[PDB]
Amino acid sequence: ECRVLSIQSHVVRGYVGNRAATFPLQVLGFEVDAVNSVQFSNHTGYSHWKGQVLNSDELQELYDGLKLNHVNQYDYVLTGYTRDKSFLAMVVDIVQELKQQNPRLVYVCDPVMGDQRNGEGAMYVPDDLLPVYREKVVPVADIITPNQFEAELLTGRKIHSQEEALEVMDMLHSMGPDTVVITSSNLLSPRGSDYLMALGSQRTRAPDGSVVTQRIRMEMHKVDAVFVGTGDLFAAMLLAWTHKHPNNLKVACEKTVSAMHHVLQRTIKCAKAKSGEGVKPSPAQLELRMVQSKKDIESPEIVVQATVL
Amino acid sequence: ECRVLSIQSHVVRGYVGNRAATFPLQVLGFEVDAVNSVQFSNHTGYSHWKGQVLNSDELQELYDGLKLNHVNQYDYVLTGYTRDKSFLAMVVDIVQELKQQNPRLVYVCDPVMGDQRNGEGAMYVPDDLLPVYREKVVPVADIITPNQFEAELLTGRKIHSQEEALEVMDMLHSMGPDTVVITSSNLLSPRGSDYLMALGSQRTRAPDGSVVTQRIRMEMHKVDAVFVGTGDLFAAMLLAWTHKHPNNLKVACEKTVSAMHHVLQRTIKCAKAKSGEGVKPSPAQLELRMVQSKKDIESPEIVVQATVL
Ligand SMILES: Nc1ncnc2c1ncn2[C@@H]1O[C@H](COP(=O)(O)OP(=O)(O)CP(=O)(O)O)[C@@H](O)[C@H]1O
Ligand SMILES: Nc1ncnc2c1ncn2[C@@H]1O[C@H](COP(=O)(O)OP(=O)(O)CP(=O)(O)O)[C@@H](O)[C@H]1O
Ligand SMILES: Cc1ncc(CO)c(CN)c1O
Ligand SMILES: Cc1ncc(CO)c(CN)c1O
Ligand SMILES: [K+]
Ligand SMILES: [K+]
Ligand SMILES: [Zn+2]
Ligand SMILES: [Zn+2]
Repeated sequence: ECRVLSIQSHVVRGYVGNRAATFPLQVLGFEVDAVNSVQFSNHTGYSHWKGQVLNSDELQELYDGLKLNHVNQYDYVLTGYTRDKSFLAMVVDIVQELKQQNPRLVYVCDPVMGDQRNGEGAMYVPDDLLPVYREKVVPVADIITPNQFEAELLTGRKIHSQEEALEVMDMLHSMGPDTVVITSSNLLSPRGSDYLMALGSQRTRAPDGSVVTQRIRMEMHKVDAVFVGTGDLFAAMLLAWTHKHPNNLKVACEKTVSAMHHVLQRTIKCAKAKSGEGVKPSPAQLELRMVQSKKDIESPEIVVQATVL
Repeated sequence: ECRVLSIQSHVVRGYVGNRAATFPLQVLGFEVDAVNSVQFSNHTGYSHWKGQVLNSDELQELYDGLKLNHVNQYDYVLTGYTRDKSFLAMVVDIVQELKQQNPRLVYVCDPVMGDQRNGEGAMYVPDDLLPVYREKVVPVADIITPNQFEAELLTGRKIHSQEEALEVMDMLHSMGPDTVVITSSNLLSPRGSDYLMALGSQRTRAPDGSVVTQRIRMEMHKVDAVFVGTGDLFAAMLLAWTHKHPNNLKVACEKTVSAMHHVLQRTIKCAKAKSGEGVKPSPAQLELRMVQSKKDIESPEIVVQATVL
């Protein structure tokens, strides 16, 4: 009984968008209904790319489809990278109707807007999207996973310290989502530039109306390469694991990251093993070795440690 | 090193076409590049259905895509149900260019045209397709899996006996494919109406230019229900297994069928378990329990026996 309505992009080759969130969620037993928001030959990181996009009407046509056949009832709804403002809107209407359809509907949303680097950040999607995510989308999500950049954008506040971070996540919680995980930061991790720091924070409702707030910090070993898709693979698995541990933003993230590691490490290798001695791996060689990593996606060898508060 | 270019239909919900051939081929480690020939909400067997189709030009646009990025090199190419004559054509041009690209390119083709029943058969695709499959498509395929009906149509000859069958398969081999498996027949199996007979035949080239021809017969236990997708799931796995046993149309089919059984039996059950005591299962309940059957798709418990000649 695990149905997910993943609305994301599809590529014929490679792993990005729905191609990066389906296989996982399936080997881990989730019945994944996937709506391809676009179908391109490969991700836009390649030199060339040809494909088509689904517009707001078309997306609609499909929703209705599932309606007419009374099968528009899901547990989780997962979304990520979108370029059309109008499209994203539609997606909200849907998630809405869909929630009245099932109270315990968890909307896992990766507010994809852009990347940063010490301040030198910038959106890679139209700016007319920031308003929707902030005003329409985020308000209804129940689990968001933004960048440092992305979280800074939504909150309109820049992060300088870890404490400021935890306070930017609180501003998020006060936006709707009871789960917020800043998948990666520029903050120097207490273990050196070699690592990558990530921050998580979950809000639970106390039996007396009070507040309970767990917080964590996982430092992952960085990998020297430009990877396309990790944003999607992460959100998927997080959704998976946070289902097994409905109340352990700590336990989940641990598994979620560990696998991310296993995948990336096997990826970079096979990738490097195809350009050995003197050449930078092409984006066509850095694609995620998903299939080859199934073994880990299911039985993740926890090789990280969540630190509370 | 297992890349497949599966050109088939996609549904948001359910398992038919590419949704029925991808998950399998992946859990069994094949890097599957999937081109969705159409994207509908659910298969056309439901009361309603809404969706869009990819035309010949659009399909082209994607091929080129993989071209410009020099990644148009696959091992296997898998196709099935197509409704557009023009579309199928395109698909041949591609498979062609693609074969010059890699000699050992195996084109696995399921010549989907229609179903039969003692003679009362009829195509469920435009008749303007029979000519292409017979003249253009089949000539280039290296592994076809037709119906009794479908094989009768291609050969233009009706099957009455088992011997006539083996002779209809020979007429196929003489069309191109060195592998032909009539996935199911009306021929009474030597074990009663309760079973389903299927026939396989592989042509190998002898080291002296002579002829070697293995032949088999597997009787599978029938299941009392109308299942959509089994045609696709079969072709996938056959492609999988006939890769491990490049020369044992016997060994392969055994595994291919066994799993088909496991899937169908678990499917019918969960399906029946949702309409218990007095109601016929809806097509919305008969969908294939794919995810739930991964365990078998990989470790198929051989519960059948291939009979040579
Ligand atoms: N070069 C790298 N080294 C280590 N981990 C990396 C990595 N690239 C990605 N990751 C992993 O991917 C996850 C999310 O990555 P990140 O926070 O960079 O994504 P993002 O939101 O910028 C996504 P994208 O840019 O791909 O859309 C983290 O768990 C992180 O460990
Ligand atoms: N009702 C049933 N009972 C037993 N096996 C069945 C079945 N329906 C399908 N199968 C299995 O599916 C495989 C192919 O089925 P079949 O020959 O009926 O397909 P087909 O080419 O008519 C496909 P479709 O009509 O679904 O496109 C066989 O291996 C067969 O065992
Ligand atoms: C088409 C497409 N989809 C999804 C992503 C990332 O989630 C990328 C890479 N920007 C992409 O090019
Ligand atoms: C859209 C679609 N694709 C594929 C198939 C069978 O391979 C069906 C069922 N006819 C279907 O409706
Ligand atoms: K993120
Ligand atoms: K068939
Ligand atoms: Zn991202
Ligand atoms: Zn068929």
